[PDB]
Amino acid sequence: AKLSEAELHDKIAALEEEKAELFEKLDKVEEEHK
Amino acid sequence: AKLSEAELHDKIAALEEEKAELFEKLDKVEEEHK
Amino acid sequence: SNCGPPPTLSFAAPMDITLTETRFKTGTTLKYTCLPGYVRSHSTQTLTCNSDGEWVYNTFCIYKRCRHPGELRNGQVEIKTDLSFGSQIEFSCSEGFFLIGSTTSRCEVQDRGVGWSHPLPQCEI
Amino acid sequence: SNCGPPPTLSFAAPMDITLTETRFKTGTTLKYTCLPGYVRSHSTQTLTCNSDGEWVYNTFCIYKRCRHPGELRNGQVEIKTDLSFGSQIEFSCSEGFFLIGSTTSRCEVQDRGVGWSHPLPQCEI
Repeated sequence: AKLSEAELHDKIAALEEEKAELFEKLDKVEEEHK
Repeated sequence: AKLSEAELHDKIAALEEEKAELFEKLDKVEEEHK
Repeated sequence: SNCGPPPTLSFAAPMDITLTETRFKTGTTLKYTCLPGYVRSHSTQTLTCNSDGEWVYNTFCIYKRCRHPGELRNGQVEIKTDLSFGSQIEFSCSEGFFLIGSTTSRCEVQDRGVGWSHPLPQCEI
Repeated sequence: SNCGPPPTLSFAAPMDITLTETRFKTGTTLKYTCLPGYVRSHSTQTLTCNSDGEWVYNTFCIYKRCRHPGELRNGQVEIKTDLSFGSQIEFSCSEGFFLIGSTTSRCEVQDRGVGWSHPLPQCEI
């Protein structure tokens, strides 16, 4: 029950690095499966 | 030069739906490549 | 070594609604998809029966979030926690105004996504 | 139909630093990786030579972001835009205090990621 403390900003950063990690996983899987 | 208007919140949502889309792409590629 | 029926998850449901034979060979994997109000947060949306006769899984879904509904003319939209499924926002009006309508709205299941339960009130006078 | 040397990107560099033979058969694809200060935002980090003898690509990187550096005792940390690579935050002190140090800090390349250029100042007296 606490409003996100504008660390909205840190969460956005983490989400973007996690997407980047997904992208790496995606082509590392797509490379060796080809 | 405008501070993100606490729509930090909308950005977090979009980033999470985009991750989910990546996850779908990942197993749809991983399924048909197997 | 074998499993009985899988536990029900609050965030996802099985994909096939098959016979659900009350017993499953060890190693069986069952596919799941997110329930309304939830979105995928992991690549593996499965339950698997391990050698101990137990179902193994991660929490592979998170809450969907509603879009911010925008400004309240002559009032204020207050976020209490976040805009996630199940969360509530609050409305108030400035000093010279009366609030007509609801003081709250909640992110709920709507259509195939998520939306606000109550429309924005009006601030009048 | 064939390409000359690829254009330089501000956000990424080629992966092999090979001879860079100034001419490339149509259809060639060259692999890239993000520069310091940038992170991947697309699955395809390539430049490809199309039938028109031109290099085709998307902006496949975005800015890295610095972590929020936390509170300033007896002062304020103000975000001006965001905490992305290249962005600046500002510091001030409350009425009864003098700011010793820098009034700003910038998200810059540090190590293999990104960090703040200046340490937080002190608010003293």
